Amino acid sequence: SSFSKAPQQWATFARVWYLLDGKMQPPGKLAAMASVKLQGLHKPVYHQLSDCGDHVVIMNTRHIAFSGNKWEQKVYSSHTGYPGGFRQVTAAQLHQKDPVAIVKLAIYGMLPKNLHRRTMMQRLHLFPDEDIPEDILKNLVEELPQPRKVPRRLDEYTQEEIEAFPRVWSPPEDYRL
Amino acid sequence: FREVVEILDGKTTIIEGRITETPQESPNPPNPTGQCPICRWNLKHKYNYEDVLLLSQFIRPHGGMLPRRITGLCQEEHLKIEECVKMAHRAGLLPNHRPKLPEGFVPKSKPRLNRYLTRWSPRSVKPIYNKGHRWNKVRMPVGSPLLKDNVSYSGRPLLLYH
Amino acid sequence: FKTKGVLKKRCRDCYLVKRRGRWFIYCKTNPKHKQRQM
Amino acid sequence: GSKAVTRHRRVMHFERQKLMAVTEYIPPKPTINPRCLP
Amino acid sequence: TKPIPRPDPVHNIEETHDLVLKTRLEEKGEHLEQGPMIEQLSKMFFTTKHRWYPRGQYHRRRRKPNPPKDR
Amino acid sequence: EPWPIHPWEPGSSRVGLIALKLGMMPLWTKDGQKHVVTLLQVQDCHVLKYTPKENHNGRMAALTVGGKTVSHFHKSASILEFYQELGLPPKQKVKIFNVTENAVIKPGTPLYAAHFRPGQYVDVTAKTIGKGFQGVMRRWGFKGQPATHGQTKTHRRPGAISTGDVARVWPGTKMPGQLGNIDRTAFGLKVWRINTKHNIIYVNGSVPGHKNCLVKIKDSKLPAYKDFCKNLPFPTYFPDGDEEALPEDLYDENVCQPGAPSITFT
Amino acid sequence: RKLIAEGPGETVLVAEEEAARVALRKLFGFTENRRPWDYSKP
Amino acid sequence: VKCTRARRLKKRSLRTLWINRITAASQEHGLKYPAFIINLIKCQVELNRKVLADLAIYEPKTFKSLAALAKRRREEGFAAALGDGKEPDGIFSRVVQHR
Amino acid sequence: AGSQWRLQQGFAANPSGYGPLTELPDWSYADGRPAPPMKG
RNA sequence: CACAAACGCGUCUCAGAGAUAAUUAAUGAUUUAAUCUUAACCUAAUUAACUCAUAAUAAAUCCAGCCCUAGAACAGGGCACA
Ligand SMILES: [Mg+2]
Ligand SMILES: [Mg+2]
Ligand SMILES: [Mg+2]
Ligand SMILES: [Mg+2]
Ligand SMILES: [Mg+2]
Ligand SMILES: [Mg+2]
Ligand SMILES: [Mg+2]
Ligand SMILES: [Mg+2]
Ligand SMILES: [Mg+2]
Ligand SMILES: [Mg+2]
Ligand SMILES: [Mg+2]
Ligand SMILES: [Mg+2]
Ligand SMILES: [Zn+2]
Ligand SMILES: [Zn+2]
Repeated sequence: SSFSKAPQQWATFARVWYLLDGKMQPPGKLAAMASVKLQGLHKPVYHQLSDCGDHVVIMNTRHIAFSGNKWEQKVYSSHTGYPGGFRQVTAAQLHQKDPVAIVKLAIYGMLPKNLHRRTMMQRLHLFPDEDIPEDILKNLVEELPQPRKVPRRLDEYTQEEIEAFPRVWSPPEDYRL
Repeated sequence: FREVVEILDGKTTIIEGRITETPQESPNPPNPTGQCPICRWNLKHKYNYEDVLLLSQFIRPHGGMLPRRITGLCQEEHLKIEECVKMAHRAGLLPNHRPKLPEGFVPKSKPRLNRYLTRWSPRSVKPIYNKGHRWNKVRMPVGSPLLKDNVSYSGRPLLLYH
Repeated sequence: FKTKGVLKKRCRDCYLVKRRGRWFIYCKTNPKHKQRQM
Repeated sequence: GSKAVTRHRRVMHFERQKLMAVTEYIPPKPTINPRCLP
Repeated sequence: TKPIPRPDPVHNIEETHDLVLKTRLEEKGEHLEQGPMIEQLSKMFFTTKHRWYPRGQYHRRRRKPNPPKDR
Repeated sequence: EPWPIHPWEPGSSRVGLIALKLGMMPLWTKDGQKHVVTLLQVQDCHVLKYTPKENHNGRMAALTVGGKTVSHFHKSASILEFYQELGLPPKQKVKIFNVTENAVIKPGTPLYAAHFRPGQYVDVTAKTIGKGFQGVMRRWGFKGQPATHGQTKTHRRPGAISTGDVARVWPGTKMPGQLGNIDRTAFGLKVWRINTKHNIIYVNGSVPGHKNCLVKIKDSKLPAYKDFCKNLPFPTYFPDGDEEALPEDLYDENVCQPGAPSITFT
Repeated sequence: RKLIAEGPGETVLVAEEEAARVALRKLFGFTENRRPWDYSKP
Repeated sequence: VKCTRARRLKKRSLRTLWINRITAASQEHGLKYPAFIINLIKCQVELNRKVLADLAIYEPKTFKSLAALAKRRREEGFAAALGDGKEPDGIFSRVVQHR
Repeated sequence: AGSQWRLQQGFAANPSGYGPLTELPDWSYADGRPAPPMKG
């Protein structure tokens, strides 16, 4: 509380590095909280003119999940400017080409349409897998919780839980499976 | 449970039926007065694709659905569970309920894209290139409409198309 | 094939199957009864 | 300015649309489904 | 809590002439072009390359010489 | 101190050379046809530096090759320092060849025109004859307007350039500009003759670029000619390895030699 | 093993100096949360 | 004209800034802004958005106390709604009249 | 906000309505003598 | 073609992988038969596009003057053999 002016300023406006796991998580729900952190809407000292913005490192990008049939229905359209250079790539094809591109475009879309968008994007780091350089790993402060609870498979369930779950119906002995 | 066994012994084929022990229903259901299984066990409007322990009880080992005349569900819940089983199978749950093919498991393919709450088949939907404007918007359907009657603790309706 | 909006069976051997997101009236005895739902 | 009776369904004024949406029919829903109720 | 890391290493020390060894750690200098320098600054501070470019006389003259200060 | 020589693999690639384009010559084939060959003289090819695979591309390593010798008095300080540490006089054209990891050669190794054998397909990269700021008819081949039917100051104009509704011109619009001074590559050029004494390669067809220019020669990367490096010297041609002098002219099985019985049909 | 003061800084040395300054201020009683000066008529 | 329009819009802009700051400091305590505001009103604590933002920026402990009070009021209301009993009343849910 | 709760409790929809936040005198002299009354 | 060059009417070269829409069959339940499956599992025959292997550029701070097959100017390549 009783700090000098310069250290108090540094502590108040210090930058923070957050971690975000992207395995089995929806891009929209990941990148919404990502955009919140990049803007700095989680700081009571936030202001549009101030440069309050934190770094976010998103890992496990290749293992992303889309709700519904978005993998085959969602498209991304770009144009090279030249005539006949208008391309529309499906979400699955775009993910197979560049895993980072999906989350990158989601964050770019939900970031504000001002000139600060490029500045806050330059503070964003996205990695397809759990391969982060040590120089970045040494900066991480905390890891944000996953926005979606990953459901377990049948084999991931414990045997005691399986026996605890009741059998709703009784199959007949004469039937064949 | 019955099993068909075939024995080949010198140009002779023996086909025999074998009856094994089967698990039975739990002794104490919450609502014994209901004839129908789920809505006598008080699971109506409670299950989902996430609930694998309930979906896996009546399905063939190769992922197939089981006849209603054998299961006993009321028709709405039979359809709901058929949709939920399809959704779970497409999402990637139930890993051991797949046919075993020693030949096709060596030639690996592209990694399985993670998905959930998928309604249609992955190989039957064409990408939407026009996507529509604000007033006329072609939505991506998410989840089955048969699951709109599930209990909503938050109270907000489930967005089936987004 | 014939692309139609309303499909009907022209003989008792036609069968209706949902494939590739559409409906298909397929006939083996008379192949001209092959109809595809647009 | 269109006539009182037309063929193009005569897209309706917003407050009348809201009135129709409010006054849409709501069927009576029982507490327990009587199919496999006793 | 974790202990404070301390990094103290002087690899420029020479047993022959410590007078030259002392200047061996101070004679380090480098000069780059505008483009590479701005790129290095942007990469180091995690910003864009357009912030480091200078401004014209019209904007440099209109800056407040004595801005108000609180506290 | 030679680097270890690795055995040839089917997925391997070979280093190229940088020759000097002398001129054009005729060359007749045993079937009576006449081809035109271009003369590429390997004056001074030396491996300058070697860049590892992971530090260059991650798939294939890079070997840097120098061309014809130039003077020390007109090169920069850094280039002269590099050639001083290398031990060789400065080169004019310095190029990079993408090679596999098993065909790497120690820097400072010379290369000779016998690196290519008679009967092979090579790719030729060079800056074409720069015609400068040329008009649209000579640059893109557009047809002009009629010369004398009343046309006023329009005989060579490009005419319309875009469409009225667009209210702009597309980035792919063809218009007058620079023409010629750009690096082009000719693919699948057959080699008929290898002169060992003067280090000359006779490559079939035209070679992009004016005469007496530096030319980057490499193997053909076309899918039909992908695996012809098997019979060829894999690392490079070492004249000291065989301890046997090659013939002055290495000929193809179809080239009609200057010493020939004046072939007649039967 | 009892925290008496804490301080932020750009580098570790500056942070340690600031922590020492904060501990010194707390010991001497000159703190931002101290009693304001008494301006009254006794 | 722009000066007058922006003088009119300054109140709205600063109110939105205060609301954003109150949110930030609220989800920093794991509480949403609407729930925090309604449960602070239910406790008859009439602190406006400007003062709430001031407390959030300069009084972290006081703001955490306010967030804890608002949360506790929220579980009190939820328990009252679940119970549906006139007799059981929460401690902080009591209403005091004017005096 | 919170207007319906205040209306149910009996207070005004606006905290400025007839509440002690506005009806009471917001300042007084240090001696304790009453301040001049407010125009509102 | 009365310049050493330009030019055609003259000469050289022009490519591998994935991917799909319509449409065929294997296995298999709901609907223990069958049924290519907006049921899964791997499937195989498959248009044009479209991306990717591959190819080109890809050695920073000497530049007064003189040439150039390099060029509007600015730039770029040469000036040790002889
Ligand atoms: Mg009218
Ligand atoms: Mg020219
Ligand atoms: Mg003409
Ligand atoms: Mg005229
Ligand atoms: Mg004329
Ligand atoms: Mg005229
Ligand atoms: Mg326009
Ligand atoms: Mg006002
Ligand atoms: Mg069957
Ligand atoms: Mg059949
Ligand atoms: Mg490429
Ligand atoms: Mg130069
Ligand atoms: Zn039922
Ligand atoms: Zn038929």
